[PDB]
Amino acid sequence: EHVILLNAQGVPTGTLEKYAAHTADTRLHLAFSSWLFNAKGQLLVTRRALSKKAWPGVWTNSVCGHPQLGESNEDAVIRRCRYELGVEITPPESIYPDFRFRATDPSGIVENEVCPVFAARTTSALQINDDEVMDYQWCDLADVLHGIDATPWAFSPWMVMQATNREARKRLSAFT
Amino acid sequence: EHVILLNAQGVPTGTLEKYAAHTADTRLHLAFSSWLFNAKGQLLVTRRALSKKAWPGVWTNSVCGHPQLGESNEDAVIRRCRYELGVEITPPESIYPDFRFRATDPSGIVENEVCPVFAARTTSALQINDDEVMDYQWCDLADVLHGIDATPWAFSPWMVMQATNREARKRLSAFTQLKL
Ligand SMILES: C[C@@H](CO)CCOP(=O)(O)OP(=O)(O)O
Ligand SMILES: C[C@H](CO)CCOP(=O)(O)OP(=O)(O)O
Ligand SMILES: [Mg+2]
Ligand SMILES: [Mg+2]
Ligand SMILES: [Mn+2]
Ligand SMILES: [Mn+2]
Repeated sequence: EHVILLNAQGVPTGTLEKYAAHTADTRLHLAFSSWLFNAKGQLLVTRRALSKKAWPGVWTNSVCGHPQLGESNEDAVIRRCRYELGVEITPPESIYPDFRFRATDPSGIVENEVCPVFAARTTSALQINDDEVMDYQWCDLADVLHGIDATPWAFSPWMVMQATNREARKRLSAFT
Repeated sequence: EHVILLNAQGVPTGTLEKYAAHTADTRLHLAFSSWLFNAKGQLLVTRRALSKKAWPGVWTNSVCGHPQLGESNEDAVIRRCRYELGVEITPPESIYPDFRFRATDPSGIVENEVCPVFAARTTSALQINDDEVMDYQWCDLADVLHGIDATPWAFSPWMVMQATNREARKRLSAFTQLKL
């Protein structure tokens, strides 16, 4: 498994092993972020396993990942939903297509990503992969947004950035 | 290091090495929890280190610990503030002396404690201890209380429980006053 390095423009220029790619000096690459809601309109929020290299133990939006060469964003989402959460989903829909960010985690591990954001509805029950998720909570978007507005530090930095993007917030608010 | 074992009532019966005491079947023991405010009245929120046996990587209030043999709870508070956060404090105030809590953490570790709660002001800069604390933030109490209300599952259960105790909460609020 790998990540896709991107030049100043979003042009793929090569790849790196996924583990070896996230360091104190992580280089720009391709990723995705996805927010999942069940049939009742609840948002799935997850807590990253303690073994994740970047932001271990941190509360975040439902599923995040790294598309592989030749893979569409939507397929990557479906893939990681299955892999991390054993869940089937409806076709992922665009909510923040130009999201990009760089941040540093408490141990100094950096993420540096072009990271289009999506949303989808689950169509099956979760089956948790504890190598990836250590905890999770089905909740009302509205409460999650309040939490994010009041104590952003309690959540991953990119979760906060996405939720406080005016357009992306409107679009998520329509999934409930 | 040890914990002080308490019987079915909060009466001490002996001691037990710290690590070995905290398992999936933790016996009742003495502990403390403290809420620290800077001069400006901001609350110090901290994140437990990933190496903590119980609730690693979790956001919680300022500092918690285990008094040792012959130690006042207040002394214990002063000591862990120094050890965990390197910080000097004013005399800790008792804000919830009867707090008691039992709970299992995300991997099955149990805390079962008599845990009086205190509040105090910091009087020095921080020197965070990375083997204890992996991250922190200085916050306005109102915000913290609003996040706890909106998403309580994102913080330690004992922070939520203490924060929603009416008397405790009013003490916390009193410490938000700016003090030179
Ligand atoms: C209320 C309990 C835990 O919730 C107090 C325990 O404090 P800890 O920090 O977990 O213990 P210690 O500081 O002694 O390692
Ligand atoms: C974190 C960037 C954007 O948020 C995407 C990567 O999310 P990860 O969960 O770290 O991806 P992976 O599951 O492949 O480890
Ligand atoms: Mg992921
Ligand atoms: Mg402690
Ligand atoms: Mn990445
Ligand atoms: Mn204990």
